[PDB]
Amino acid sequence: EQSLPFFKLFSFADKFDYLLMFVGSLGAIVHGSSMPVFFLLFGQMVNGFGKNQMDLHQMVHEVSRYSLYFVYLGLVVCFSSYAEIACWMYSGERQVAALRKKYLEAVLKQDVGFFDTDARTGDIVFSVSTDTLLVQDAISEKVGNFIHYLSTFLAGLVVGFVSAWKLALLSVAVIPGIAFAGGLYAYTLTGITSKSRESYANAGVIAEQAIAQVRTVYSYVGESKALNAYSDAIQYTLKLGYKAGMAKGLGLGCTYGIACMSWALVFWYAGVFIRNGQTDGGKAFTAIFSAIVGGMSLGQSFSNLGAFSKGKAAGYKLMEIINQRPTIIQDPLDGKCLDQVHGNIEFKDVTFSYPSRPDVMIFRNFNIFFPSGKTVAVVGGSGSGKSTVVSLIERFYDPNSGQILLDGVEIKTLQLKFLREQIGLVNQEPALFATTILENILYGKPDATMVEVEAAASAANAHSFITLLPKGYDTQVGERGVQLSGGQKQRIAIARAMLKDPKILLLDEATSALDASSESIVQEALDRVMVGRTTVVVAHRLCTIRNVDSIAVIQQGQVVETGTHEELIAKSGAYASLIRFQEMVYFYRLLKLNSPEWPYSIMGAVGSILSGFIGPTFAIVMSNMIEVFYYTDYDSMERKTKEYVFIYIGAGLYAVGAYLIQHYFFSIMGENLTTRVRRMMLSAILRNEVGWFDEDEHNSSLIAARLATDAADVKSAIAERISVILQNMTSLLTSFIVAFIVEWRVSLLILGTFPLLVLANFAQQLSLKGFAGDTAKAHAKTSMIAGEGVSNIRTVAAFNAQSKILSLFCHELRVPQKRSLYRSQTSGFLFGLSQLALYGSEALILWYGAHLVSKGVSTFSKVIKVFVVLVITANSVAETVSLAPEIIRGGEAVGSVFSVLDRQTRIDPDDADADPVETIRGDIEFRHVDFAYPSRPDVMVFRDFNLRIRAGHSQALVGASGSGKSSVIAMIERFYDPLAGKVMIDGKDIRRLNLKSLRLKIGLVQQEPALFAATIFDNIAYGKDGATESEVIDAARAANAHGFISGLPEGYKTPVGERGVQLSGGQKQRIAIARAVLKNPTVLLLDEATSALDAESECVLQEALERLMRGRTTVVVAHRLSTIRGVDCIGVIQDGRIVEQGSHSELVSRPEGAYSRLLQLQTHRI
Repeated sequence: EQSLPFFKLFSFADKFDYLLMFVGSLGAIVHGSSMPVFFLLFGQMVNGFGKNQMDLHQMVHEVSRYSLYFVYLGLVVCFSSYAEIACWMYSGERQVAALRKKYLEAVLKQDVGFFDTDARTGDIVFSVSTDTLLVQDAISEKVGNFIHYLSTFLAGLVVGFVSAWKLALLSVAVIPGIAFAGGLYAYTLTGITSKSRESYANAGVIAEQAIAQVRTVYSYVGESKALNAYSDAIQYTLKLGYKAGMAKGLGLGCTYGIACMSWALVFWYAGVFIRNGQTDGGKAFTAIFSAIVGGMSLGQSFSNLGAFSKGKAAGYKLMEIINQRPTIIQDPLDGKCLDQVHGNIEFKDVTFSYPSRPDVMIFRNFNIFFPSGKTVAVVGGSGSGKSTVVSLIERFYDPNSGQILLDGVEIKTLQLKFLREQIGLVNQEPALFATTILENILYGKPDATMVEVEAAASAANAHSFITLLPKGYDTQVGERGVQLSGGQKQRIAIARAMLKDPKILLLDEATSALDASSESIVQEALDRVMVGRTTVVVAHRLCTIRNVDSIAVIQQGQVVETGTHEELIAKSGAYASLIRFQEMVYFYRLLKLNSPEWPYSIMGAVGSILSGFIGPTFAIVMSNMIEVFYYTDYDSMERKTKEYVFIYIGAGLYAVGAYLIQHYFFSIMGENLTTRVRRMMLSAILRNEVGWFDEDEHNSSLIAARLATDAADVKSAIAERISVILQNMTSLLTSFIVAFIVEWRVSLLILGTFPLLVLANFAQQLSLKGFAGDTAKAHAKTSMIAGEGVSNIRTVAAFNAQSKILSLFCHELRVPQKRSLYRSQTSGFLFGLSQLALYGSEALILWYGAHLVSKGVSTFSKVIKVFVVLVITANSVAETVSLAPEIIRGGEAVGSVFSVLDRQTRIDPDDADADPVETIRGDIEFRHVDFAYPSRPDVMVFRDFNLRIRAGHSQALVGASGSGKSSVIAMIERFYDPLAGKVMIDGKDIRRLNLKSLRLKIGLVQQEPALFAATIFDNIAYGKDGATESEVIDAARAANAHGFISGLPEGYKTPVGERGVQLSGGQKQRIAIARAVLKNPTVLLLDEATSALDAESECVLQEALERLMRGRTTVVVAHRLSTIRGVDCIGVIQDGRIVEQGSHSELVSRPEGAYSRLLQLQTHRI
């Protein structure tokens, strides 16, 4: 993008802030250096403990000192960590707050030229909020984290290198081998996952189409073929899921095996060194662990880099507005001061063009004069948003051509604020910034009293009007309870204009809201303050411009003439037509749902139990190895070490043999459940009622997206967690049993202090993700003010209150800074206190153990075999607690999303014992039926409606341009339910019939060209499923669409729609006719595309539909004013009431009645 330079984000601090930077850096360095020191202390103490095996009166002597050393190290770590966290977080917060202050201060400094509604104004809110959050997070946490881990790296590397000079190279040699497997695993898993998430979409599009056109699929209901295709695709998805699970298991197993093999190698070769007379045991131990931890510290270190570059991208596109110079500003040394303002305006040859883009000329030689105290106004040729004529009054845009003067005095040399207080301006948008009404009134004049406010309200007819509220006249404009525009607020701005009392006040096209009492009243209120005002009103609508005694006629952009509307009627002035036109206007039964897979899962738990034994075995054997080194015979340790190396290689093979089994069998539990829950969920969705789809959020583009994520969430929520919990619990339980069997008198202290150790290890884990916690949860309150302010730049420019806005913004930052200041301490101190214990308890345990020997019964063993095999498991068990948010805090909603799985339907598709449907003549009667739109309950559509077909008469219905009649046909089919009334079919109500059979018998035609994703042959074949292609060809002949498909090379086999050919014209509806003739139903419905089908060749459509009704009497509902072929039935029904039960062929004789409103179009206005 640009330079995006670092070390430039740190350019807004002071001498009171750099000290925090230095203290934080020192703390991070100390922490990082301290982490590998503990290994050196442990190794030195182990060496000292072992070297005096038969010299009892040295244990306490050389153990108490190291206990003191441990407590010292704990204190140092506590203080360093607390200091680093507090200093870094507070400094970052302060820097970002200062940057926001400067940015918002500079935002209003420039003019509105940069501000246009071309998504730039929307861009500003985003580039404030998200950009500031990104910068803050990036610097304030990642810099400290990076420094800490780099220090850990360097200290570990140096302390490892200078121990023995030999074991370090071997220790570091094994790292690239592990990293190779670690990278290959990630690459293969990511590739397989990316490949997998493609087959599902192949039927996800089918599902999206199905829910997209539910109103059609219920007609000709198959509701099963789509489900079969969905199952077919989900089968392949299941296969790829099995493959992915098997690959993941095998990869993890082989990685752990290679790690175990490397451990065996390093231990054997170190042991070869041990009895070669070159080094001791404990120093080798600390060398190995220090080198490994130093090498591995880089893994979590460089990961902080990812945000850093983004921060640089955040650095630019911000602060760029800071150094932008506007056009004009109130220069203090202007030296201009005028009195006796009259309000004379002199424009000279004004021709302007929009700087954003050259376009049609705004004006040409526009040189009008405005006399003082008159009602002069101007109007454009077609409106064209000429309100900018007053913009030059406020001077948003500099005049390029000529010059502008006020009262014969040039407006440029004078100070900008001078003309501000000669300007009274109101904007069309009546709503204003969210603030209490009294403060909003105060913007007219700062030091205003209650008497002035009530006088202005009386002038604006607002006194005792807004008072009819529960609040004591302290409501806020932005409050949602007074969200009504113009109801009670009545455009407070005019009142505050009365508070300002400017020399000249300007208006706009505020009458667009309505023409009623309130705005008329404010109109004569404006006319009351018209004295001493050269008020100019510019509006696209010119109905209420009679009061203006000076109007200018301009159409091409050049001023033509001025005068009065009374004499403008001569020659029509190109204005008579305009005025004439204006006057003419949770886990309860998920496993129960998983019951069918009774096998393939218990073996998974067996594999988990078998795999959980790797940890304690490794710890026990390593402790035996660290014990055996102190044998002093220089013989017979070779056999023991060979046996221990063999057991390492056997265990390394065991992980490969176990993880594969576990993560292959659990893949079945994770995938079969998803495949069997998706189908059930979709089946439940399909059988829902129609009105459930009417909600905007309940969209066809939303249900499928929700389904895709929530189906996959179940596998993670209900399958992996069981395995993880079982593995960790069995590992811990085995470890404690081994500890107790080995020794009992020491384990009491460990079991007592275990919660503290696991708490410290848990805090170490949270240290990685950052202690900043949630952001913008309480930091967005100022951002909302900033975003709202930057929207109404034009409004804020009028009635200049930039200082007040800046003061409010400055005062609003007191909350987040205080919260961050509290958070820094309450996090750092607690973290330090926790980190003290993890090393303090070490001293207690080991001092007690050392005091046990030489005073009681124990040896060098049974004090390490109880220490190192419980510290490891205490470290391990922390992950179970760390996974708590996912199972309960995260899985309670996404894991329980199947509310649609058991939601009860309004109308029951699958009837139990409803009456069957036999050969039926199909006569429908309505008796006082009631209906309304479920989406809008406030709208009354049909009340006590009555309608009936006499005896098999071809009925035609008036359309009235489709004014709500489209529901009538939907009343015959079981789309919705009547509110109250009787819908009789064949002497019985429609509510007591097996709706599937009736749907098979109901005939209906849609008025949309959308169709399915299959080929055209399947499109015709959809109706009357299972029909031979011969009758399909016959129906194609009848529909007269053979030419429409023969031109295409593929003929009947061409795919149509998306990923296929596209056809134009209304022939697709004709294709639906081909479907209808396949049904040839005993009951049929018809409809026409109202105000949509503007294509020609409607005669073919009329002939085809006439051919459709040859064998059966049908009913037609259409908006077509002509081409009605119904017999003795026109049924003119309007206003939700029956007003005509006659015939069109005989209603022509009626001069007055329903025919008068029927004669509205019907003949000529076609």
